[PDB]
Amino acid sequence: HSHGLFKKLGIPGPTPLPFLGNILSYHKGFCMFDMECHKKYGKVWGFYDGQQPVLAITDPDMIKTVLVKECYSVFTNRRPFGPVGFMKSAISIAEDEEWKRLRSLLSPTFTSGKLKEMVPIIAQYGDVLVRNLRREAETGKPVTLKDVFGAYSMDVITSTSFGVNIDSLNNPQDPFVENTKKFDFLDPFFLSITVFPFLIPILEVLNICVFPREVTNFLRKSVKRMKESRLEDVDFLQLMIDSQNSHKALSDLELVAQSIIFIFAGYETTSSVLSFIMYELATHPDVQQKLQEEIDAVLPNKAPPTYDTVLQMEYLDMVVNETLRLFPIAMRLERVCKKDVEINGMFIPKGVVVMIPSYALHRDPKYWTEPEKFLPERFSKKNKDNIDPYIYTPFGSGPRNCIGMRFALMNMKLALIRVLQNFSFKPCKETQIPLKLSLGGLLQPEKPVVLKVESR
Amino acid sequence: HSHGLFKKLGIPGPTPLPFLGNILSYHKGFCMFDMECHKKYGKVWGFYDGQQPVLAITDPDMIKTVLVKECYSVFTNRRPFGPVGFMKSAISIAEDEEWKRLRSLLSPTFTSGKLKEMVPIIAQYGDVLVRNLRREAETGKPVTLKDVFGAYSMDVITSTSFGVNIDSLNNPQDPFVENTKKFDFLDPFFLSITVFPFLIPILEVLNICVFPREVTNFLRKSVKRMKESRLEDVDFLQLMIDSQNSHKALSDLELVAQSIIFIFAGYETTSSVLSFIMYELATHPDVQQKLQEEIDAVLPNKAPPTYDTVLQMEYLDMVVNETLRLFPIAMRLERVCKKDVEINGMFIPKGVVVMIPSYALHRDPKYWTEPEKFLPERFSKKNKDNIDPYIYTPFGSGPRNCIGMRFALMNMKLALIRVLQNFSFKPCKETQIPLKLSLGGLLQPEKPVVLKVESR
Ligand code: HEM
Ligand code: HEM
Ligand SMILES: CC(C)(C)OC(=O)N[C@H](CSC[C@@H](Nc1ccccc1)C(=O)NCc1cccnc1)Cc1c[nH]c2ccccc12
Ligand SMILES: CC(C)(C)OC(=O)N[C@H](CSC[C@@H](Nc1ccccc1)C(=O)NCc1cccnc1)Cc1c[nH]c2ccccc12
Repeated sequence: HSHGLFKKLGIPGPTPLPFLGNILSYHKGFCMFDMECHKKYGKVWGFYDGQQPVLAITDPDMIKTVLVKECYSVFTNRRPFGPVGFMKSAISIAEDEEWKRLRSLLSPTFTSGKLKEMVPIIAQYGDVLVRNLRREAETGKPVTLKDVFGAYSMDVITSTSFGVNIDSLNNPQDPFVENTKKFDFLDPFFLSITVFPFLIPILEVLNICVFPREVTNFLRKSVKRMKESRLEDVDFLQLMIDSQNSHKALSDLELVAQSIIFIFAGYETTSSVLSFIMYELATHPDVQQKLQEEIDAVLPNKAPPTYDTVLQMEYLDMVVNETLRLFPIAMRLERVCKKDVEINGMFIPKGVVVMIPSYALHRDPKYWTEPEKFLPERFSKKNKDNIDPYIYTPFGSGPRNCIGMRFALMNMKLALIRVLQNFSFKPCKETQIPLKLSLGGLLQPEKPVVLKVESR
Repeated sequence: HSHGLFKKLGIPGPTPLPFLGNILSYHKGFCMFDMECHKKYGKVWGFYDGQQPVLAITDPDMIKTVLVKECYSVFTNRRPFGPVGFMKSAISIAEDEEWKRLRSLLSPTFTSGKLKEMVPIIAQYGDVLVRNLRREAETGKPVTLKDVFGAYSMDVITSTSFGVNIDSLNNPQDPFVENTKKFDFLDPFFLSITVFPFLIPILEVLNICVFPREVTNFLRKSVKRMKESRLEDVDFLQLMIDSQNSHKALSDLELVAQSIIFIFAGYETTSSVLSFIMYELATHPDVQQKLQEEIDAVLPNKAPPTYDTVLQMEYLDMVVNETLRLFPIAMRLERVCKKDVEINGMFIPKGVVVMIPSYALHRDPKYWTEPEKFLPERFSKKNKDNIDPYIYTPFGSGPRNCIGMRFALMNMKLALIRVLQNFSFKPCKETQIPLKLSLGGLLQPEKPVVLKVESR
């Protein structure tokens, strides 16, 4: 029906089947399709997620236009997603003037000023991590990183965001811990979404929420207790409540929505990435040692890390940066074109979803040498300059980039510094080498990362 | 020529003489003209500063529209002022997109976060004040407040904004001190401006600057030394340099311009107001004692004040608030209407300067009882609620309000707490009672405030 679009424009792509579009091509997962598409077709191509035209662009002047130059005018929202229900107000979801309000009202949550105030707390759980890690290191049992990293990152969220302090590895079943741990695209549901996006309004009317209709009701209330327990008697909720004291302040259920996408991401990104990094440290043993040295020449005597010294560790930075090059958990960035528009000499008509294929661009040999080896020296202050910030985009770019970037980078670095101060990480046999990525829809490993840990 | 405007609109006012407009009416100073005009004419009137129509509005729904609701759309800039030269870029001066850039790029200079970081410094000079005050208190010589307060506030600026630490009362002639101390409306010049505003372009072409063409050249350079002396080896300049590291960063001479209007205001407002307050404490002896008690029940043993406890002193707040009611150093707020527009049912045509007569409204019996007595209980948490924030406007309102409000309130409170911890202030004979305001163009006293100081 609407499949003629790129045939007209003179824009190339894979021919789309009726109804499906090009979705059968995701049997290899988004990343492989993107990569293949980049090389078969070059710098611009089109496909159809159902009847939804998606235009993939790989020019960094053009990417800059979409992510930064013309964000407010044309390319302000991401792809409609559903059913959400009361999570329509979550910032990552919200659109246009509702977004801009929330982004403003939630921006100073992550300033150098407030990020630095959170450092002492994100400390006390790095220590909890060591002790939970040493019990697995004096008992030579290979360690599922995501698990031990998960509970750590989880401990950081509840703390950085509500107060609630839990040894979540130890209290894996505390009511605040169950809820919070709780399929995403490429699975039985969202493929149907993309083929039956007309069926989304069906469920919105049904209180059916992708976020299960129960985890929400736990934290909706648990907040308005906390709300009514410190009021009256440092974290994200606190920082959000003071802000509803221009625009229109912050409504009550809008607060619970932003908390949820804060609890995710702080959990699943931070812990997912720390395992990609630790897998990389194990499989490239020289880098781990180089880092363990710098960690120690800044913080001698296994010294506890601080704000200013974490930004002082450069090899630490380069390692994180390079792990994210190889695993940009986002994979793609996306904005809905809201007007007939022409950027850098190309007509983009209304409603086209515009897509930047991060994962593919991070592995493009046209910009990276040996792009699949793990080469942390790419990010040296010698070579960091020669890197197009519109090709390397692990946090997006522009006014709709990741709001948690600074906190995310600091969360993970405070982990590694503590964790590399006391242990070293060797591979095991059941350790997956080389790591295989999930054929699914998420930048996650086929098999969880298991490594051997050793006390120093 | 253009004097028919309010005669048409059906808007009332004093009939304007040719060329002059209504300026001869300023022989009683703006405030008295505003007050008289409010009572002769009511809620809306017009006059002509030369050929410049000025519409004075006293309705707080309408004031809110002009200062907050429609700031960005219609009422975004203040009255053209000149000649300025390179001070065209100073934020208080700049217009529209240049302003909004600078206001954004200079906003997080004054956050709770950064304001709190400045508290320890604004301390060490409160102490310098005591010792400079005790030399005048063990030597019973009546004290010119503006002088001792001036050097204090001056000490705070150079410190809060560059580093340079001077005992300016002691070093009254240090090169950084002379410059920085350096007629404003109602004097031989600006009256000619308002009658010959066509002659402003004349001087702009002449490097003639109201800011003398020399003080600027001192600080322009003194900065690019400091710029090139900490780079590389907490204050306003530092906070401004890190910010040029969306929009278009911060250009180099734009930095010097914002520094100048920072050095003023931090000097002349802070010290001007502290003398209005201390004059008031002397002439109303009961309030001074009430305050000296609360200052001591928060900070016992002449304890040094801190951030959180300054916001804890409520009678301190009420006193400042009420002094500003009686002396709003601004007197008037103003915005240039940039479109034919209709707010709250009144046509305002392009180019009309829109004026809110703060001083008059703070003394309006229609909103204030005994509005001229000094009654600090007006601002009690019992009665503070019954106060239209669009009548009481010592810092303006809305997106173009005073950016230094929080710092100003905290600067002055840290002064009074220290100064009232060690001294009490009695009037003298040559002390002007009742204070007379300058017939001139500035909210300043006819005669400087002299009081008797006594050690405790
Ligand atoms: C390694 C950690 C993380 C990575 C790689 C990451 C990556 C991203 C990316 C690529 C985007 C979209 C950028 C764009 O569209 O241009 C994004 C958005 C976002 N991220 Fe993160 N993120 C991380 C962690 C976090 C954390 C800890 C938070 C904390 C709450 C957070 C909050 C958000 C939000 C709210 C958005 C939506 C931005 C918006 O739509 O306004 N992220 N993230
Ligand atoms: C008792 C102290 C002060 C009072 C009563 C005061 C009052 C005001 C008022 C009424 C305005 C205009 C508001 C409006 O147009 O709606 C203003 C503007 C401004 N004030 Fe203050 N002010 C004070 C101190 C300061 C201080 C210490 C600074 C520090 C640098 C400062 C910086 C500014 C700036 C930059 C503007 C221009 C705002 C703009 O045009 O964007 N002020 N002040
Ligand atoms: C942004 C549109 C409207 C197109 O659809 C999405 O909302 N997005 C998708 C689906 S639900 C996003 C939500 N997830 C979440 C999942 C379970 C429980 C609670 C929340 C979210 O905001 N998590 C924050 C986050 C995650 C990763 C990195 N940083 C921040 C997922 C998504 C993939 N990458 C993103 C980048 C930004 C925003 C969303 C996503
Ligand atoms: C705002 C327009 C463009 C209409 O003309 C002015 O720029 N304004 C007038 C004249 S020069 C403003 C400048 N003074 C200054 C004087 C000598 C040396 C350096 C700077 C300024 O910005 N000082 C900051 C300030 C002063 C008082 C309270 N807070 C902040 C003066 C003026 C009276 N009340 C204001 C309120 C806001 C901005 C300016 C003024």
